[PDB]
Amino acid sequence: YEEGPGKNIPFSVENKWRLLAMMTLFFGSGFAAPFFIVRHQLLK
Amino acid sequence: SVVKSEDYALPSYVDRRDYPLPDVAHVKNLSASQKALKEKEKASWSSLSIDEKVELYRLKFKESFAEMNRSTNEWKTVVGAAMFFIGFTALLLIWEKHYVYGPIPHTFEEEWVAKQTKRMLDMKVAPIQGFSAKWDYDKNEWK
Amino acid sequence: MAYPMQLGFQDATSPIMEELLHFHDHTLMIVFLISSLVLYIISLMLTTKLTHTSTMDAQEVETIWTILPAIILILIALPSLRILYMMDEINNPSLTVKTMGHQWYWSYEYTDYEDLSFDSYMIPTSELKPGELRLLEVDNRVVLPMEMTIRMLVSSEDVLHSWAVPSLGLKTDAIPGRLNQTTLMSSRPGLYYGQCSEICGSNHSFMPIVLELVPLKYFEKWSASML
Amino acid sequence: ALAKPQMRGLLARRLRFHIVGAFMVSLGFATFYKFAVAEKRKKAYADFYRNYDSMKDFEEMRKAGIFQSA
Amino acid sequence: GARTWRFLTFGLALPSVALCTLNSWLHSGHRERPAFIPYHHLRIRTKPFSWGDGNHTFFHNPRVNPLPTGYE
Amino acid sequence: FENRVAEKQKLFQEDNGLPVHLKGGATDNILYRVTMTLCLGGTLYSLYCLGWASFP
Amino acid sequence: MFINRWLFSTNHKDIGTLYLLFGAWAGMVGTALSLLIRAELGQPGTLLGDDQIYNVVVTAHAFVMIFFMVMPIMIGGFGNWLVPLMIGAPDMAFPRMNNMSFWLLPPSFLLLLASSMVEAGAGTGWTVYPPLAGNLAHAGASVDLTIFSLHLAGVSSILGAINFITTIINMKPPAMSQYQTPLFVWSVMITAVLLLLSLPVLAAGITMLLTDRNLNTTFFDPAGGGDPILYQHLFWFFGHPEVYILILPGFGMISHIVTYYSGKKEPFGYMGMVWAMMSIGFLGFIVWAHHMFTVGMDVDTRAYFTSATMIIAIPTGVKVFSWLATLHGGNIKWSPAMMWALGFIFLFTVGGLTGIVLANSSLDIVLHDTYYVVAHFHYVLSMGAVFAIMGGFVHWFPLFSGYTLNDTWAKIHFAIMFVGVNMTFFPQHFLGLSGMPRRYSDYPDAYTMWNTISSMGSFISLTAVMLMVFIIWEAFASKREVLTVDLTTTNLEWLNGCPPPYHTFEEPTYVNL
Amino acid sequence: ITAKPAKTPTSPKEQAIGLSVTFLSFLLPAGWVLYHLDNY
Amino acid sequence: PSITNKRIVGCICEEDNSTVIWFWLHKGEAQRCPSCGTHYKLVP
Amino acid sequence: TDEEFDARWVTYFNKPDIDAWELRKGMNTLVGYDLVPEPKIIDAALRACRRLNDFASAVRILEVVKDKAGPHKEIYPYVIQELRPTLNELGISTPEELGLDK
Amino acid sequence: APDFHDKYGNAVLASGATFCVAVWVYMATQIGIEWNPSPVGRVTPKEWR
Ligand code: HEA
Ligand code: HEA
Ligand SMILES: CCCCC/C=C/C/C=C/C/C=C/C/C=C\CCCC(=O)O[C@H](COC(=O)CCCCCCCCCCCCCCCCC)COP(=O)(O)OCCN
Ligand SMILES: CCCCCC/C=C\CCCCCCCCCC(=O)O[C@H](COC(=O)CCCCCCCCCCCCCCC)COP(=O)(O)OC[C@@H](O)CO
Ligand SMILES: CCCCCCCCCCO[C@@H]1O[C@H](CO)[C@@H](O[C@H]2O[C@H](CO)[C@@H](O)[C@H](O)[C@H]2O)[C@H](O)[C@H]1O
Ligand SMILES: CCCCCCCCCCO[C@@H]1O[C@H](CO)[C@@H](O[C@H]2O[C@H](CO)[C@@H](O)[C@H](O)[C@H]2O)[C@H](O)[C@H]1O
Ligand SMILES: CCCCCCCCCCO[C@@H]1O[C@H](CO)[C@@H](O[C@H]2O[C@H](CO)[C@@H](O)[C@H](O)[C@H]2O)[C@H](O)[C@H]1O
Ligand SMILES: C[C@H](CCC(=O)O)[C@H]1CC[C@H]2[C@@H]3[C@H](O)C[C@@H]4C[C@H](O)CC[C@]4(C)[C@H]3C[C@H](O)[C@]12C
Ligand SMILES: C[C@H](CCC(=O)O)[C@H]1CC[C@H]2[C@@H]3[C@H](O)C[C@@H]4C[C@H](O)CC[C@]4(C)[C@H]3C[C@H](O)[C@]12C
Ligand code: CUA
Ligand SMILES: [Ca+2]
Ligand SMILES: [Cu+2]
Ligand SMILES: [Mg+2]
Ligand SMILES: [Zn+2]
Repeated sequence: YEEGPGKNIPFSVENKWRLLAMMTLFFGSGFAAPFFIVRHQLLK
Repeated sequence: SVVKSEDYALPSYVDRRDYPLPDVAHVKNLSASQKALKEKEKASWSSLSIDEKVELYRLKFKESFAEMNRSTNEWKTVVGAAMFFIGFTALLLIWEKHYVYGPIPHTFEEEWVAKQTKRMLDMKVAPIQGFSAKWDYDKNEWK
Repeated sequence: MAYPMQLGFQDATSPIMEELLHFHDHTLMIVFLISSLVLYIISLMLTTKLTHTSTMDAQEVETIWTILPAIILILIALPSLRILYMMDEINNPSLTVKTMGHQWYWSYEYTDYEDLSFDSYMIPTSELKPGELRLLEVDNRVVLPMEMTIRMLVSSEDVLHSWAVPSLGLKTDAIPGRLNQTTLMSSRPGLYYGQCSEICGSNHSFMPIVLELVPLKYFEKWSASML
Repeated sequence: ALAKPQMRGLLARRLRFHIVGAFMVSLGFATFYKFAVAEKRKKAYADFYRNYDSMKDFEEMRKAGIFQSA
Repeated sequence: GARTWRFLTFGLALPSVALCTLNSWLHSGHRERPAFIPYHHLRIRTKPFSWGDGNHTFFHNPRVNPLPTGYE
Repeated sequence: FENRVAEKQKLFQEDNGLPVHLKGGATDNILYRVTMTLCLGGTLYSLYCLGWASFP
Repeated sequence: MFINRWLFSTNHKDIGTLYLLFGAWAGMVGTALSLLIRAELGQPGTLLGDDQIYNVVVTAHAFVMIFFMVMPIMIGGFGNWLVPLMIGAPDMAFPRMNNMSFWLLPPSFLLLLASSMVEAGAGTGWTVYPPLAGNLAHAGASVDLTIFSLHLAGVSSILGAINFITTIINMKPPAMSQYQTPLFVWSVMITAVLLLLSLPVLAAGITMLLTDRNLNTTFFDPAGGGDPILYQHLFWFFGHPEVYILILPGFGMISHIVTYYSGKKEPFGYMGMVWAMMSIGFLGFIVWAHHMFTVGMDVDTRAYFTSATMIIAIPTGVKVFSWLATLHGGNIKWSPAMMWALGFIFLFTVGGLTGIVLANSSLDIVLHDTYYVVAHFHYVLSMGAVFAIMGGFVHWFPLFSGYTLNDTWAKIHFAIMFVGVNMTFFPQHFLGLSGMPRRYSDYPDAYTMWNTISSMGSFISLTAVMLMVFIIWEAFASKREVLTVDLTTTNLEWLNGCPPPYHTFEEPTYVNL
Repeated sequence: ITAKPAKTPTSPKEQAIGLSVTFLSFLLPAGWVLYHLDNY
Repeated sequence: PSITNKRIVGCICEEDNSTVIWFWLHKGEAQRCPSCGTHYKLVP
Repeated sequence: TDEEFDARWVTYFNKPDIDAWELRKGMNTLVGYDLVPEPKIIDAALRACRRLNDFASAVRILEVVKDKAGPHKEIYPYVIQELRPTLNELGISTPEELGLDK
Repeated sequence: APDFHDKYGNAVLASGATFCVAVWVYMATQIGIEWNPSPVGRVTPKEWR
């Protein structure tokens, strides 16, 4: 297995813009979820 | 002096006021002139020039106490930036008020509040300290 | 009831609530002093270039750190437990009233003499009369005699509720299959408000309590008129 | 020539001075709080009730139209 | 080890004793003695005791221990 | 019965780089594939069941 | 290789990393729930709906912040990363069981999000009291999905506790006694003992609730001779230890951070710190009925629970004073981590002291089920547990990643979060004293000013959370590699470099007697 | 701690892009839901 | 003893110290504990 | 007692064959105490620097005396005054004389 | 060599303070937020019955 900075993680940091997209999707999905659950409950 | 990742397990150089004499010299490799200066250091220090004494200090150490201990302007950036982001937060609250928050209940209308205030004074809400205590029932005005 | 920008407790309407205000004053002075001392000591530890980084002996100072807090806790516990046992003292009530929690309203039963019972529901916001309080008024108030020891018994016919009147120092959980007792004594006539204080579903926010405290003669005539 | 200054126990000296200062201040706050909050509260309740007429209070409330029962 | 049992002695056991000593020393006051009732199942005398006047128990306390005929 | 532990010690110590859950041979791979297929397929079915149960 | 490494891990560091990622994601969910709460409360009148959707949000907020953010970060994340490194161990005792503690959490979280999607949600409070949580007042699958969520989280933590206790007892260097392990290691051992004893009682109680809901048992149903109050005793027998489980690893991290940034080789009064944590752990089991002062228990029982609860202030004060004594004479480094730790000492003390106010059963009559309780627990959780997490994250990020944060951005982050959490929770004391109840979607008009300011606070905290994501991005984007770390002689977890190799302590440390 | 200079420096402009994208990733989806609450 | 050319030492400088002092011991001349000065020598 | 502490430290630095490791260990240990070292201790450490042909460490010792005094600005000038005969004898320039106070 | 704080700190502190005050004053006063202050010394009580 790869050792050292940027290699001991399950996500790539080879490209900072690809990483920004991945982090955006990751943290953004968690933050969005409750808003969409509330919407779902209100639409029943 | 170039510090390398692969030297992690070896004694290293630090500037710390609580560790004045670190484990290694700042500069280990010596030029011809620097070797001659370290030989000169074995004789009377009275014979060293001011420049030679400074050069010997700067081989042993990176920064002086005065340099390592200096104050910075970082506090201005931190406080200014914090106030900027707190300011940005008020934009989110303006957006929420405009697009999310509908009209408040009718019980906050000026006339409702005036009538509710009189009814609270008529039932003597908090007459010892909190509310009615602040009304002058003799003069019909706030104390 | 609470008023805008209120910082502390509702003014006391019962002697026990008075006792609780003075006990809170005593406790809060201690909370302020300890908070302030910790903040000050932090600021003192952080404002000197002088250093001392060698091993420091702990046992002498730990005596102070344990004994002084132990004394402070005793100085809180003594008046705390005096009040706890004062509320538990035998009193001899003149009247027993029952309240039953429901989803989402209170019923009241005054059955010492006659079968008097009724339901008490929040006045909807759209039906408030000018000067009335949003979410606090009810259609049928809990009329009670002032300056008299009343036994309140509290239960539920469905889920948990809790019957609270902050200005009298009251909060008694409403548990199905259980009859919980508290005592109520108002020093004053008037209207005293509270709100359901255990999560009970869709209209937990909307099942308030309004006591109406009047002279015994008025209470007797109201009682007769409600049969 | 400069006189010999105190060179030992400077941190300990500073701590002793400020911990005593903090005790002295704590005592002044306890006295101020006694006066400004605790005694003020005791006096507000004692003064309110000293000549309080519950029937007069009720009559005022009744005449203002507050009650369901009166 | 010894260090662990010393730690338990001073950090748990003796603090417990101190707390129970504080608790007892708070409820140490003398209780109001109960009315004397000459119950036949109490103050048993089938034979005189082998000390004093034969009618006093060994750790007789005049304040709280009545004789068969009542409080002294 | 006879003690065949030494024969299993030889099999499981063979220097073949296999992780212990596959080192018994082809039967281990089959049982692994059955287990992981039931787990992943059941998980997808549990998500379908949520989708269904999320609406009246 | 990716599957073998990240789905089939037997490595304490990678498993720690999985926990930190999980906890970070959970924190965003919990923050969004907190903002929905404060969006509703920030103006009088109804925004979202009646109390059902509101209390589904409140319930989920608590379960997410506790079970999915704090415990996974402190115990799964910092515990898995740091405990083996701090004792020189090559991994955990049960490195494959460790992986199952992690992988039980995504399914647990899925069951909680399923609970909120089906029917009308579980609008119960995180305490899940019957009969509101029963099959009449909460008919359908939501509460059963919540119970199963808690079962999977409980098994995760029970197996994790077995792993930590065994590792810490059994895998130290043979010369190292328990009294030569770092305070963070003690804090995890004690937390693990609390988990081992408390979670099975929760499991019994929520199993009884499940059978009342589905198998016609009546543990909590008076019609069958049951008692709703029995559920409360079983829940809180777990629940009070649970709050000590949430803070103890924080206390261990604060001891390391204050020592480190004071330039000290050691915390003040090590054995007193050990004594304090074991005393807090023990006393935490004998106080649970301070959550039940209004249910109708006997006066002598109320007097006991008041007194036993207050006793916890003594060992806790020893820790606070010992932190201050660790600062004393320090060469203070005003790092971002140190700022989190100093914020912790002060704000935790304030919340502990409002807990002492609540311990008084007579005053708790008026404060119970009010915002005073909400103010108390957010000082200790949102300014205590969270400040210890942020201090430990910024302190150890370079160990875990091999990269540095921007210290100026991290100080900005701290400043914004400090303002936001104080603006959010300080005014809730006033709401509590003046009688605003818990779990209300709407409030009488008098309570408007403090609810408005509190909600404005919550938006400042959201700004801090968004900035934290950016700050982590900027560190990975810039790739400033670590060169040297000070004080490795008293911080073993740093001595194998940044990040440490996959396998550390393949050759153990040499420690003689 | 000491560290190397950044291997892939992030300029002020790049930081403004990262900070902007990060904030929008939190704000736009919640904003859309809260804007449409009346419709739900 | 070591199977390589460096090993971590922890020095419990005095009996019952709670603080362990950690450092890499390298092949070559004996090194000293930076707290108590105790000598250690690697035997690879 | 103060005199016994000072005498132990003078003896430590006065050891003729003190090595570089011992010089560093001594100074790094001494600065952990709640005191600015007495001139007689600093004198012995500066003479150890001379036996070890280490001019730079002698200057660094003077800097850490100043640092240990914190806000007590009177201590360092007093210590330099008391050391002037030793500084003159060994040709040790103060940090101030070298510009290393900037 | 002046660092970021030497070059920009004064401008960051002045602009951040000015922006923060302006936007919070606007938010607090100009967009109809209901603060519900105390009626004490502010509201003239009016007949309600
Ligand atoms: C850990 C526990 C925790 C935390 C942190 C919080 C944080 C917050 N909580 Fe609370 N809350 C509870 C646990 C917590 N809460 C519980 C148990 C209840 C009672 C539930 C019930 O009544 O049943 C409750 C209830 C509760 C109420 C009362 C609701 C009511 O009675 O109707 C309110 C009201 O404002 C509130 C608001 C908030 C806000 C604004 C925050 C904010 O301060 C949050 C701000 C965001 C953060 C603090 C960051 C989070 C993320 C991380 C730390 C991840 C970091 C990433 C890495 C390290 C990589 N919460
Ligand atoms: C990390 C979380 C955490 C921690 C550590 C604590 C710690 C304490 N808590 Fe709290 N608590 C909660 C989280 C926490 N709590 C939660 C979530 C709830 C609500 C549950 C729900 O209903 O949903 C709650 C509820 C709760 C109640 C129930 C109130 C009610 O519902 O009516 C009480 C009652 O006694 C209590 C008390 C305490 C006490 C005495 C401490 C003590 O451990 C504090 C001790 C600390 C100090 C005292 C400060 C430092 C000490 C000094 C500086 C020494 C000098 C001090 C003195 C002499 C006093 N808390
Ligand atoms: C303080 C901590 C405890 C101290 C223990 C006791 C102290 C004194 C006596 C010592 C021996 C005790 C052993 C048990 C015997 C019987 C009674 C002892 C219990 C005692 O002391 O009881 C007292 C009575 O003693 C009495 O009668 C008289 C007691 C004296 C005469 C005892 C004679 C009987 C001996 C029997 C011997 C049998 C041995 C068995 C051997 C077995 C081998 C096969 C109680 O006082 P009281 O006033 O009634 O009530 C209190 C009112 N305020
Ligand atoms: C309503 C339905 C909800 C139910 C959800 C059920 C939850 C999860 C499904 C469980 C799947 C279990 C699969 C078997 C796990 C075996 C674990 C085991 O046996 O772990 C052992 C360690 O724990 C030990 O010993 C001692 C501990 C062994 C514990 C084993 C299994 C526990 C399962 C449930 C426990 C809950 C307890 C109930 C009381 C609250 C081995 O450790 P490893 O790291 O593997 O190896 C280490 C190597 O050196 C071995 O050579
Ligand atoms: C509402 C909560 C608010 C939180 C406020 C956060 C404020 C952040 C301040 C950052 O400002 C800097 O702080 C450094 C430390 O981080 C200072 O170091 C200087 O001063 C220190 C003395 O304490 C020395 O240790 C240093 O060597 C020295 O450079 C530096 O000059 C200063 O610009
Ligand atoms: C490796 C991948 C893992 C395999 C996944 C397999 C998923 C496919 C299962 C088939 O689905 C079934 O459909 C039935 C519809 O016929 C349902 O019947 C149930 O629902 C019926 C509704 O008509 C009722 O009659 C009865 O309750 C009952 O038969 C039953 O619930 C459901 O499971
Ligand atoms: C608590 C967390 C959230 C705090 C507040 C977040 C701040 C909001 C950020 C902006 O969110 C956006 O706001 C737009 C309006 O400003 C919406 O456009 C809406 O309105 C536009 C203008 O009327 C239309 O063009 C669009 O179609 C329509 O969706 C858009 O969807 C939404 O993403
Ligand atoms: C004996 C034990 C361990 C000592 C050691 O082996 O190093 C020490 C560690 C912490 C100590 C305790 C803590 O310092 C807290 C208390 C302090 C008081 O001054 C004495 C009782 C007190 C409860 C202490 C008793 C005892 O000295 C303890 C329990
Ligand atoms: C023949 C066989 C020898 C085992 C061996 O040494 O390999 C014997 C030894 C002990 C026997 C077992 C024990 O005697 C106990 C059981 C006795 C029952 O009568 C038959 C089954 C039973 C479970 C036996 C089966 C079998 O005959 C065993 C297993
Ligand atoms: Cu009834 Cu809440
Ligand atoms: Ca609202
Ligand atoms: Cu508790
Ligand atoms: Mg309750
Ligand atoms: Zn040593």
